Amino acid sequence: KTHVQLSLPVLQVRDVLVRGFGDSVEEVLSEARQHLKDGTCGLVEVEKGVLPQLEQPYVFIKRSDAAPHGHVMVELVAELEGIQYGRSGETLGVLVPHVGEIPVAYRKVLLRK
Repeated sequence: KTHVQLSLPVLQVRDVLVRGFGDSVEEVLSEARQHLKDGTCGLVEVEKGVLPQLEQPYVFIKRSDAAPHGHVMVELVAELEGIQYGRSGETLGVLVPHVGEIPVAYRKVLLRK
């Protein structure tokens, strides 16, 4: 399928143990997509002071359209030293590996895959 319904655990930035997906734009997008498929991807909501506590390159989920079955349609955009790779809508959050951190909420998304 071109889209997959996912429910992403929303993590507090100070709980996150693995603060990024890797070392290049291509690697972080690759790893983000693998973790999304494997159910091992969390979401951190972006506010003042969050991104400097995480590792670049960043992988964002961004709203791709204006929401089937409660699931917002999203796509991935990476960022490294202020340059984004991809073009999309509003940020829903930054993706990180999930390694068993307790979430505060779930974010239902339809991921363009």
